[PDB]
Amino acid sequence: GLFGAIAGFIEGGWTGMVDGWYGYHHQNEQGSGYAADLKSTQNAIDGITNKVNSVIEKMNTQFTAVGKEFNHLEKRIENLNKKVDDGFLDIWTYNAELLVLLENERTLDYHDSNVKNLYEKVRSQLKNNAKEIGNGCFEFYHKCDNTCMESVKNGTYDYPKYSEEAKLNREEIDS
Amino acid sequence: GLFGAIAGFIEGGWTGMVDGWYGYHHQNEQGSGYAADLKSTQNAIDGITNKVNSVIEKMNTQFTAVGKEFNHLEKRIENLNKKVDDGFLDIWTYNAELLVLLENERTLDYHDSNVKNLYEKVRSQLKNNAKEIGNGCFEFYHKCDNTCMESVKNGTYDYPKYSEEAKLNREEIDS
Amino acid sequence: GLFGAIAGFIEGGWTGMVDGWYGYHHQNEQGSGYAADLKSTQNAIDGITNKVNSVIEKMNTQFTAVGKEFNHLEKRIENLNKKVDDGFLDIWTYNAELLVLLENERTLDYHDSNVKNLYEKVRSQLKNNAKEIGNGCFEFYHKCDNTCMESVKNGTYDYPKYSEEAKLNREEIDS
Amino acid sequence: VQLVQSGAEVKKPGSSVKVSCEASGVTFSSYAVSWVRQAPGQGLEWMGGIIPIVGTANYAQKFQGRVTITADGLTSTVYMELSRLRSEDTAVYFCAREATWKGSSIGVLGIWGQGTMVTVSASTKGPSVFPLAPSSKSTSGGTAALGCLVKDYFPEPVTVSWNSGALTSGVHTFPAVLQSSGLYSLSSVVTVPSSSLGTQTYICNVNHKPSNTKVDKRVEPKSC
Amino acid sequence: VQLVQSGAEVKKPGSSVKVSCEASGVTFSSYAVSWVRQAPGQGLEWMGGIIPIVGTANYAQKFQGRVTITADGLTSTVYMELSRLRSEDTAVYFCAREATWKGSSIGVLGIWGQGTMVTVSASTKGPSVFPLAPSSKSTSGGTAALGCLVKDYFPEPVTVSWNSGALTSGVHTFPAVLQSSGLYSLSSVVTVPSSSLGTQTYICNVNHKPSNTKVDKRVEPKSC
Amino acid sequence: PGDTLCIGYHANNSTDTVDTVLEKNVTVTHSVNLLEDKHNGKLCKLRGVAPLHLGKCNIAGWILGNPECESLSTASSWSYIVETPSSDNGTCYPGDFIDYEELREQLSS
Amino acid sequence: DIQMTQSPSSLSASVGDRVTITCRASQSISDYLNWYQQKPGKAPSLLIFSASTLQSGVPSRFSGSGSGTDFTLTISSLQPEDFATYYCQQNYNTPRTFGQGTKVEIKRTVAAPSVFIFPPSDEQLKSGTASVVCLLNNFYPREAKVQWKVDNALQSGNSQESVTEQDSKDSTYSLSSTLTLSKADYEKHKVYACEVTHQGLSSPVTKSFNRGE
Amino acid sequence: HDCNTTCQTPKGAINTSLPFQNIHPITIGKCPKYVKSTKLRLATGLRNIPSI
Ligand SMILES: *[C@@H]1O[C@H](CO)[C@@H](O[C@@H]2O[C@H](CO)[C@@H](O[C@@H]3O[C@H](CO)[C@@H](O)[C@H](O)[C@@H]3O)[C@H](O)[C@H]2NC(C)=O)[C@H](O)[C@H]1NC(C)=O
Ligand SMILES: *[C@@H]1O[C@H](CO)[C@@H](O[C@@H]2O[C@H](CO)[C@@H](O[C@@H]3O[C@H](CO)[C@@H](O)[C@H](O)[C@@H]3O)[C@H](O)[C@H]2NC(C)=O)[C@H](O)[C@H]1NC(C)=O
Ligand SMILES: *[C@@H]1O[C@H](CO)[C@@H](O[C@@H]2O[C@H](CO)[C@@H](O[C@@H]3O[C@H](CO)[C@@H](O)[C@H](O)[C@@H]3O)[C@H](O)[C@H]2NC(C)=O)[C@H](O)[C@H]1NC(C)=O
Ligand SMILES: *[C@@H]1O[C@H](CO)[C@@H](O[C@@H]2O[C@H](CO)[C@@H](O)[C@H](O)[C@H]2NC(C)=O)[C@H](O)[C@H]1NC(C)=O
Ligand SMILES: *[C@@H]1O[C@H](CO)[C@@H](O[C@@H]2O[C@H](CO)[C@@H](O)[C@H](O)[C@H]2NC(C)=O)[C@H](O)[C@H]1NC(C)=O
Ligand SMILES: *[C@@H]1O[C@H](CO)[C@@H](O[C@@H]2O[C@H](CO)[C@@H](O)[C@H](O)[C@H]2NC(C)=O)[C@H](O)[C@H]1NC(C)=O
Repeated sequence: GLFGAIAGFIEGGWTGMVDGWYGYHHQNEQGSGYAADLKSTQNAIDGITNKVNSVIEKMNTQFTAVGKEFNHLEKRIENLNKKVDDGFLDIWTYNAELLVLLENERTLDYHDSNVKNLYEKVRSQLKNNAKEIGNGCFEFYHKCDNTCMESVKNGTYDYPKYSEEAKLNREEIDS
Repeated sequence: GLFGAIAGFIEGGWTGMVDGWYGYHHQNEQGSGYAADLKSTQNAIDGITNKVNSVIEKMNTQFTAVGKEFNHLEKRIENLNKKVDDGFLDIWTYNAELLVLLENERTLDYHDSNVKNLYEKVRSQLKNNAKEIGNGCFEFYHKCDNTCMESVKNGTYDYPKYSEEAKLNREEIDS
Repeated sequence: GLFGAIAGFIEGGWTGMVDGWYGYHHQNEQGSGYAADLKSTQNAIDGITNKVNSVIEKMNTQFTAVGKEFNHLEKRIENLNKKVDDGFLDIWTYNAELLVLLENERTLDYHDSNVKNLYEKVRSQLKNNAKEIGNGCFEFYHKCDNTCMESVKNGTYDYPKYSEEAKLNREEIDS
Repeated sequence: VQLVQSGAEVKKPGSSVKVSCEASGVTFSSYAVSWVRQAPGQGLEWMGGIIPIVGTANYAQKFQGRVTITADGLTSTVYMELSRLRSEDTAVYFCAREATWKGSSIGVLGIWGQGTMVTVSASTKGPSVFPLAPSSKSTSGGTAALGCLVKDYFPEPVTVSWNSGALTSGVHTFPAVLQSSGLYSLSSVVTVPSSSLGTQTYICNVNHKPSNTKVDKRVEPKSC
Repeated sequence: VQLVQSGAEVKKPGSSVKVSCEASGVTFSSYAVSWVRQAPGQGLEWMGGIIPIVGTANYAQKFQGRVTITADGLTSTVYMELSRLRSEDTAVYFCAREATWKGSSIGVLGIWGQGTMVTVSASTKGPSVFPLAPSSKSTSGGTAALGCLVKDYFPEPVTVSWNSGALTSGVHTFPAVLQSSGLYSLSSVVTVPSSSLGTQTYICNVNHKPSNTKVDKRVEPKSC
Repeated sequence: PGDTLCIGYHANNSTDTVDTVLEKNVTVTHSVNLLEDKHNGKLCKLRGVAPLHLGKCNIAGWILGNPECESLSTASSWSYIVETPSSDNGTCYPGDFIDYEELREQLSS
Repeated sequence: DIQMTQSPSSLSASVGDRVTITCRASQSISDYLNWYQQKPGKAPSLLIFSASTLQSGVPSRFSGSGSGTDFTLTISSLQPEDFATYYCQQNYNTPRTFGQGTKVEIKRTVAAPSVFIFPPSDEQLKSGTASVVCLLNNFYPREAKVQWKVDNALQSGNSQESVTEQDSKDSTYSLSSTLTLSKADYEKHKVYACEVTHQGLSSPVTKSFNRGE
Repeated sequence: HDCNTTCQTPKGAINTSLPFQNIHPITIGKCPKYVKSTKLRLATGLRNIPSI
């Protein structure tokens, strides 16, 4: 969408990832599996709850005014009452429909941004030590055990630690 | 703008590109010319039509209420009628102006996002086989015929197919 | 946030940068210091002024209508007057609160976008001649004097001019 | 939503025709609308379309400079105007909103109108209905076939009924043909039991509105 | 905002209990709400929570299949229902909105309810209050200690007062214990001056509401 | 080949659809409805107190004491007044009720 | 699952001195930790979230620190209002888990326990059981050792203890130990003794009584 | 009938669990806003794209 990740360069979702909104799938010698990214999921849940709260909290239930009754010599004020009732109804009906449409578009873009930001954080870390193979996936030029995988999911990944390894494998296929 | 492509790193538009909103200009041995990108243009046209529909479809024409007449002993209800008419007018006038301003900003950003996403798709494909020369243009390190050009405009471009070629020309100027 | 730069890959702000909203900090043989980016700051100030104007300019002060008085045989029109007053108040109160919340979110995203766009402009220029060391900072592989620094802050930086230098230092640590 | 088109029209060659296409309960819409014509017995043919958000109209090359597809501002009504009609322009014309359940869909015609028959003709020639006598050579398996021959008529349509609509079983109305002379001719035939040639008399009620020719021809079983 | 919970309840084992938790001046809210119980004298224990924006409820494994945390649409009231109660379920139950001054905060309980005491019991055994005579061996430093012994009662609580609430200085009510036989017992002791054993008479007012046992035992200074 | 780390998002068995400004009938993993569209089809008692049903009488007949409104004599408390559209009894003796509408609004409180 | 272990389980401190309570998690949880305070009979209240951020409405003397596995709630100066069990909780995953709790208590001068022994009542001996009560009254610190000796023989697995909270004015503890046996076993022995060991006692102090008296 | 509710409308009784209702403009009691809309659904999750 607006950020090109969801239904973009990451074509589809992960039905097998049930414990979070965004995150990772890994595969190495120890094992594989989907794992939710806590930080992005936790913040996004707070944001959407705030967004829903900011729409409904001020929509407190109220006491509807009495339906007025008018006689045959009160058509003018009867029509004025009808104009008042119709005027308010049109505004709330039009605004509520339009507001939800606009909000829903931002909600999807918000999820799109969070995926893209999550992808960029990993890409900014690995650099030459991994190959971007599309669909939001990275192929390492070095062995990355379970401990190494969490460092990427942490913002801690040590590029020089695996640089000497990854450099040799990279230039091996480069030659 | 919000995504940095239109009036950003792609400074200006293409007057000679008349058949679409976004797309490409190519140049090789076979020939040159502008060509519209169907997928991005087609989706964007649907989105803007939906956006315009979501604003005007619920703005159905209505029957305006009768302009009331009051006598000299009806000033209070005359003023109430005036308050009702002025109250509705201010809300619709203020909202319609503000809504269009906000919508127009998103429309331009939407076009900006689509250009940036289109540029990223090409950049994600070519990788080392082409040189980013700014203004949204790519210079290939290999010969790219008409058939090759459409593969880039398709999401199919074969990096290994031209990798051996492009690698030699790249390191030739690199040395 | 929505663009991942502010409170994202650029963790914090610069209290020592008092003359602008966005910009750079440099360090070389001649000296160091923070310097504001005029173009981005100047445009953003215009945008926010336009945004604030587009909200308040149409909110001109008006003459409030007379508070009506009704007798004991005028409860129906008294309630209608109360319905009119309460109806307008709820709409303006709900809309103004909601509009400011939505506008404030876009204002922060707007600042986030401008930082990200500013960072991309520098990154698009330097290419292999500098190393991306995170937190929005670049480490050059060549000496960049005061004159060189302004070229980066201008869109003029000459990659081939320092390429031969930067190439040797890059491959020196690469080997 | 329902698209409702203007009624059928008759026009002489060289004139101009305008067809309307309105939507229901919309007032204002920006959906793109395409027009498609269908010549009798042929397939669909795309004439053009209008995209209100860009304010332009695209047309097929074979109609360029001759057809205009217009819309009144942002109203849902879309008008198709064809100029310099010919006999080959006689067809059923459809309007279609380019929307689906996914919203606007610029290239697919989700909802169609009822069609608008436009017939171009400058001559109304009355038909001649000629009997097809049920001879014994036309009797086989206990049943005898008989019919009528409609000849020398331009333009369509002609409606043939049997026994003033009473006989509907076995009535076969063959579609019209275009002869080398430029007119139309069809044959309506029915199959009847052999033991009815004397008791029940068979007629063919043939109508041709453009020429105002109503004829009723009796078949002659009798003998040779 | 203030969370207000339903009142204390008594239930027999094997039944089901439902607790409400409402917010003030909200009507509609989407804040996530967690429930935490506290057994007498123990720490906090997280039972579960509901996240309205995703429409699901997460629970601790030890309560899964036995507790349901529900909310009526988008209203702020959140209900916690526990089934098949046991004596180990007797605790104080808290509801907490997961919000701070920063807005919704999914993992931290910013605002808490007042608590809801739930006691599970199917037997009300009346206590026996036995005197603790202030002997001379229980006299030291010019003061003599004396008290009463509460024995054979289930369930809590029992309230002990001295001199019908007149004596409050030196009154020490030791917390109840759980004996091997499965009942409760505590001792209430007071320290009094030695030159008051004859003038002022000391009683212990002991209450046990579940068994409806009200007893007043006098201490016996007298002699040996 | 080499070890792989991917980035992706959630999917489930949700058929919930929402409309946006650029697209319609978008399927989303989670959503919240805001619109109530269901009623029980019965006139209930608001806040415990039962409504005052006037039967075959309008407010005039009830407040005046038309003999067809006989059952309406134990009136002590009500949440709201129910009038049927076909209530035709009211003022059996022909005449005009003065400020009838203001009386109805007065009785609404 | 993540387990949170607080330390110490209880501590004593004066008014105004710095108080340092720690909290450790099984695995790394970044700064997804909160702190709470719970006065007796009162619902707990939030003090710190995100392991540093301070909830609105609580004073600045409370401070949070730590990132990773070990965390520290630091009270720069101790005040009488800040007397309650303090709990730490993680919000890194589900289920959320608390610590066992850390109680903070007023520090006072050492006080010797006043030991009172009580023979079982005559109304008690008419039912078939026997309870002998040893009272430790107004002593500090809480740590104490009570041993029951019958005919100069140590008693095991027949007594229970009950401690009273630190009294609000004298700031001392009260302990009661009850020796429960049957009447049949009560009449086969003569000497009943309660041995009390405390910091304020140079030697264990024993109060004894005979069955007939 | 013998039913309780907190919002009453001429054609029935409605729940007040949601901020909007489209059943009838006339209500008595603490009631949600009446609108003419047939659907008002706020998205909270992502676009749902299972195995394709
Ligand atoms: C669509 O997917 C949802 C999940 O989001 C399905 O609801 C799930 O239904 C299963 C049983 O069909 C529940 O499994 C149960 O889990 C508990 C522990 O949580 C366990 O003790 C039980 O033995 C059982 O395995 C699951 O909890 C439940 N999840 C939720 C969030 O409600 C739903 O059935 C699916 N709809 C379909 C397939 O039509
Ligand atoms: C209470 O309301 C009932 C109807 O709900 C009243 O019954 C109506 O009584 C009037 C008076 O007689 C009837 O009007 C007469 O009807 C006959 C036959 O149609 C006609 O010949 C006369 O010219 C006159 O119109 C009326 O038909 C009858 N039924 C209705 C209206 O359905 C009843 O009288 C009321 N009781 C009161 C006001 O005390
Ligand atoms: C609609 O709600 C009302 C209000 O709660 C119900 O009336 C209540 O019905 C319950 C159960 O039948 C009873 O409650 C009792 O109230 C007395 C005092 O009135 C109190 O001392 C008791 O402890 C108990 O709470 C009683 O009949 C009545 N109570 C009140 C306060 O109104 C009514 O039954 C409900 N109707 C339906 C159809 O749900
Ligand atoms: C979104 O989808 C719904 C359901 O698929 C569409 O509503 C249907 O519309 C068709 C005609 O277009 C009717 O035949 C169905 O009965 C409708 N079903 C329901 C449940 O309403 C709706 O039109 C779609 N939205 C848009 C903008 O096209
Ligand atoms: C934003 O911060 C303000 C001030 O910190 C919060 O208002 C305070 O709310 C608490 C209770 O939550 C009161 O005890 C304070 O007296 C309030 N102070 C002021 C100045 O209003 C406000 O609640 C916060 N916003 C949200 C959404 O939580
Ligand atoms: C008002 O809400 C109640 C529940 O709060 C609705 O009653 C429930 O409806 C469900 C629908 O799945 C049925 O299983 C039962 O009839 C009820 N269950 C429970 C647990 O109460 C009631 O239908 C609603 N009334 C409306 C919307 O008019």
